[PDB]
Amino acid sequence: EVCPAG
Amino acid sequence: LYSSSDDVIELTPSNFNREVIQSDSLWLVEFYAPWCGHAQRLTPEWKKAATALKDVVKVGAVDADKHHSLGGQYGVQGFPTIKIFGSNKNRPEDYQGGRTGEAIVDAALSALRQLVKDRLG
Ligand SMILES: [K+]
Ligand SMILES: [K+]
Repeated sequence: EVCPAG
Repeated sequence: LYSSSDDVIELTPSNFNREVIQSDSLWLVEFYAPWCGHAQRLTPEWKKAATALKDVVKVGAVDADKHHSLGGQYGVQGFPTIKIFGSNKNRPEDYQGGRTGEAIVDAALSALRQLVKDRLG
């Protein structure tokens, strides 16, 4: 449900 | 993802304290990155919520990829992250409900009921 931040 | 043609308020670090922190309004703020598939999916529902909530609840979005500082300030470790800013603008809670327009609006109204009932007491 989410894209990890960099 | 958003533009002047919608009711989503674009929130940069160059207006955040002003638009959000120093505001008596209930605020919903989406922290996103435009390359993130889960954030893209949410875009239409977010616009629908902002429009439904026009003049009732303020609805914002922060590109927390382009502005990672602000993203970091609120511990955003993923996109999209949705924060709700109630009475106390320094304890914004995280929304983990559905991502449909209706789910967002339902959460928005619940939080709003609380802000107003806080005002009353
Ligand atoms: K806009
Ligand atoms: K979005």
